[PDB]
Amino acid sequence: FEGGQLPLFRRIPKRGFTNINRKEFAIVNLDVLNRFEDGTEVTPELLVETGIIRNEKSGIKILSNGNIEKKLTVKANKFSAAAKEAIEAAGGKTEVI
Amino acid sequence: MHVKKGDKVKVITGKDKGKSGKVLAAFPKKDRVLIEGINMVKKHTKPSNVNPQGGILNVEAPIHVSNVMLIDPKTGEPTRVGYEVKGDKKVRVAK
RNA sequence: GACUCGGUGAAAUUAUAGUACCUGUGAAGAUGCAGGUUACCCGCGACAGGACGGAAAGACCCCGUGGAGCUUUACUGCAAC
RNA sequence: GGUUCGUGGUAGGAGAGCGUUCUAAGGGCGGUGAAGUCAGACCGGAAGGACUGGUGGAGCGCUUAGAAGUGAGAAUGCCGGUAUGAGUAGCGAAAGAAGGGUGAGAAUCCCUUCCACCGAAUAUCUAAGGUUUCCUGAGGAAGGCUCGUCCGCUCAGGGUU
RNA sequence: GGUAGCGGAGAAAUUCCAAUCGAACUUGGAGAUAGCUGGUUCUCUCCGAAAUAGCUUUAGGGCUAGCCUCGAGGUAAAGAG
RNA sequence: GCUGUACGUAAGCGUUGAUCCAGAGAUUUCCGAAUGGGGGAACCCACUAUCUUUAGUCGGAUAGUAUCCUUACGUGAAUACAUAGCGUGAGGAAGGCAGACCCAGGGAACUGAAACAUCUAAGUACCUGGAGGAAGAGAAAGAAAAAUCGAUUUCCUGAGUAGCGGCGAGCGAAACGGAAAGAGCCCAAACCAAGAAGCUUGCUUCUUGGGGUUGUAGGACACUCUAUACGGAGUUACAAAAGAAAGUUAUAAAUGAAGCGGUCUGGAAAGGCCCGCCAAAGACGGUAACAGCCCGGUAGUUGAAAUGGCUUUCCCUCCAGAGUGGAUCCUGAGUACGGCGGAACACGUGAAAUUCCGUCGGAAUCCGGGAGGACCAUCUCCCAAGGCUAAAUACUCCCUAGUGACCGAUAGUGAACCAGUACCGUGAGGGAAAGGUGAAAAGCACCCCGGAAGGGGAGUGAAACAGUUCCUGAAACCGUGUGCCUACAAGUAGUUAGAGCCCGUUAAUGGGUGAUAGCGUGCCUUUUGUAGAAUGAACCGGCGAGUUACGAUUUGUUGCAAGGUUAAG
Ligand SMILES: [K+]
Ligand SMILES: [K+]
Ligand SMILES: [K+]
Ligand SMILES: [K+]
Ligand SMILES: [K+]
Ligand SMILES: [K+]
Ligand SMILES: [K+]
Ligand SMILES: [Mg+2]
Ligand SMILES: [Mg+2]
Ligand SMILES: [Mg+2]
Ligand SMILES: [Mg+2]
Ligand SMILES: [Mg+2]
Ligand SMILES: [Mg+2]
Ligand SMILES: [Mg+2]
Ligand SMILES: [Mg+2]
Ligand SMILES: [Mg+2]
Ligand SMILES: [Mg+2]
Ligand SMILES: [Mg+2]
Ligand SMILES: [Mg+2]
Ligand SMILES: [Mg+2]
Ligand SMILES: [Mg+2]
Ligand SMILES: [Mg+2]
Ligand SMILES: [Mg+2]
Ligand SMILES: [Mg+2]
Ligand SMILES: [Mg+2]
Ligand SMILES: [Mg+2]
Ligand SMILES: [Mg+2]
Ligand SMILES: [Mg+2]
Ligand SMILES: [Mg+2]
Ligand SMILES: [Mg+2]
Ligand SMILES: [Mg+2]
Ligand SMILES: [Mg+2]
Ligand SMILES: [Mg+2]
Ligand SMILES: [Mg+2]
Ligand SMILES: [Mg+2]
Repeated sequence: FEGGQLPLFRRIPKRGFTNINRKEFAIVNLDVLNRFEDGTEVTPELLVETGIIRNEKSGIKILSNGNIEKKLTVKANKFSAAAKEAIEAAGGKTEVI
Repeated sequence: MHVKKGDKVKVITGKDKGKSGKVLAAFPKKDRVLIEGINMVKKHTKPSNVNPQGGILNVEAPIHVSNVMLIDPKTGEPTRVGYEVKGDKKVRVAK
């Protein structure tokens, strides 16, 4: 309240809409994936069992924030281009679930 | 009441401690006993239809039952009491 | 009635009070401050200038995005026709 | 423990504490006298805390923590008590007097006599209403605007065919 | 005996409806709401304002800023004379 | 031992077993729904039957007699059969509360939006009706989505999200998920049988029995196999009403260890000191003061004639269920939907799905029908218009046992006391105040003043400065007495200097008083500013104002740390 002066929110406009089929994905980085011995297989179930993840919100997504040092096969719902590149460059491989 | 009219009695506590006497009355509505020679007390009595002479009278007053202990009429010494059944008649027992 | 005697015995009020006057100052109208002037202590009956006296959170005035009652071609409605 | 600069303060911010009620634990005093209360010329920088003595006559402190119905001088505050005015206003329309008597006590009660008041009423009946206030015998705490030996007051017995 | 409150009665005055009537009394919603007044209880120590701008169906209210306090920061020490 | 609180005197009963306690019975005036009729509450007046008294009237007992609903039966009109109506009998209800919880009908405003009307407050308060111990809801015409789940309810979350909204103030879910608790069933209809009513006249159309109840559709109807009590189920739904027995529990009770230990204080010992003891018992309370060992009792162990409940057993009662076909037939009609008008769903007509009410219209009915937030198609899920259903949930006038960092008599219930009283009011209705002798009445014999009250002694008691508002007994307030000052003086009343006089202390550069001298316009509030001729307070005492729940944010602390933490349960 501002004394009958028009409030800030009433002097500016509404914006947008909430989508109903919105998909938000659990965000995994590369730094975590150094925890595993090379040549093994990473999965959603494994990442939950290890407590890295609790909520598979609408899926998993692996982002290239950081670095890996280790060869790995990874499988998830969506990857970023850069993280795919880094995984391959370490000799890893990628599957899309 | 563990003490009854007609009993012989020892006094545990009080100013009249160590003394003994008979039980002349009992009041279980108040847990008091009226005992001879114990708690004698001076009543300032105006004359009336009885005690028409009036005066200061020494008479016994009641004292509490817990201040009192029973005596076995055979030993003559004071005894805490239990209860047993003789035949089909409950009784009082010394111990 | 009031006044004195005898009996009985309230009230409104009340910050504490050993409660003068003039002139002045001061929230601009002082029993209470200043400076001067008067004034031994305690009461009784009478008067009412002041205590901006008592009573009644001014009824005048203004304010409140307070209220009630009334009016109408104010607005929106309702019954009834 | 030192040096330098400071140390008026409303609204208001910040901090450190005093004290009350209760709880837990530890450790205590207290019928050879607790809390409380009364008086004191003691203590601490403050809120406040001890000591002594009297009264009281059975419970209460201290320590460290914790929790709060937490500390009043004002609200034309609320309830209770007591003042002030103040021995004041008032004692509620009216004619009483004296003698005898009762009685601890009499303007006030009872009796007598004179006097005075109402008299289309201040009389006699009776509804409504009130509900024992009627009668008798005792009584005088309170009530009665004084008084009281009296009462429509208090007690106890009766009384309405 | 009848008429009862969004009502009734009025030879009509806002008159009367149990000492209340421009809309009874009581109980409840109800601790109505009150930008209004009043009040708000112990101590010390440090610091210490404002009564301005702007906007406001706003003017004795409020909001933001200016002014106070407390804490933490950061340095190419920026403040003051 | 007893004849209550409740003293008293009188008179009496009790071990040939009282008073008392528990269970079941009996009796239970009059009023009140109040019911034989009336009625101004607790009053009045009756009738019909049988009996009784009187010489007979008069009078007395006992039983029945309300209204409505349903049901039979009998009478019975206009009107002719008949129905209405009337009467009788068998059942049933009526009314009250616990100011609580829930279901429906009806339904505000104050307030908030810093006006206000949509909106909010709020489907709240209130009225009314129905109830029941819970109610309501409920066994998918569901929730959902590349995967399915399997009745309802309640809780945690989702989430203050999605969204609604003068898109303002504000209103605000649901599902998934996780838990408590768990349970599933019955009709209708086709179809068979009987009966009656129409003769719908060889067809219906109503009352009962069987049959059957559902979605990959199920059933009737055809067959096979079983089945007639083999076995199973049950009064908590699935049908309903009874009975016994056993055990357990509740409503009375019983038994129950150990110090009269010594000594000190003391009015009194339960306390101090020194010795012991018991403990499945050191709960509580009482007792002349603080008791495990004094009393009642507690732990423990026992027990109930009678009645009530629960759990089991028996009796009793009652019980066709699988399969394959699928000619045909059935599957909730004036509903389901739609229009109009309103409402409930978080959803304010908004694009407005879903549910409900009123009124208009008005389907298909299995190659059918609904929903998936307008709507269309496809897909998926599901069968409405009929009914029942425990448990988990909500509340507490009550009973039993118990608890409190709850009150402790201006508190705590309004009410610790004869309080919903006194009192106020015509009434509805409002509504107080008021606790404490003592361990024990031992409650002051007797004397004196006095008419009494009240005192002073005496005496009781530890104590009467504990004496019938009686533990303690503050302050305002009223007084008695006295050490110092005061009748030439004004002064917010004190302070500072200070003589003289008087005392002697928590002993310290002390106390009380103050001639006289200097200075000095209360407190609070609100104000630019108040001694203020502005406000408030008579005084004294008590009570009397930032708190709690949930959430946001920040600071500090602690723990773990790219981890941390669990909620319900
Ligand atoms: K005057
Ligand atoms: K003392
Ligand atoms: K009235
Ligand atoms: K039900
Ligand atoms: K005890
Ligand atoms: K709609
Ligand atoms: K569905
Ligand atoms: Mg504006
Ligand atoms: Mg005069
Ligand atoms: Mg005014
Ligand atoms: Mg300062
Ligand atoms: Mg308080
Ligand atoms: Mg005068
Ligand atoms: Mg006079
Ligand atoms: Mg005349
Ligand atoms: Mg008389
Ligand atoms: Mg008198
Ligand atoms: Mg006029
Ligand atoms: Mg309200
Ligand atoms: Mg109010
Ligand atoms: Mg300063
Ligand atoms: Mg408003
Ligand atoms: Mg004592
Ligand atoms: Mg539809
Ligand atoms: Mg519509
Ligand atoms: Mg709505
Ligand atoms: Mg319709
Ligand atoms: Mg859709
Ligand atoms: Mg008291
Ligand atoms: Mg009270
Ligand atoms: Mg006293
Ligand atoms: Mg002189
Ligand atoms: Mg003045
Ligand atoms: Mg005043
Ligand atoms: Mg006061």
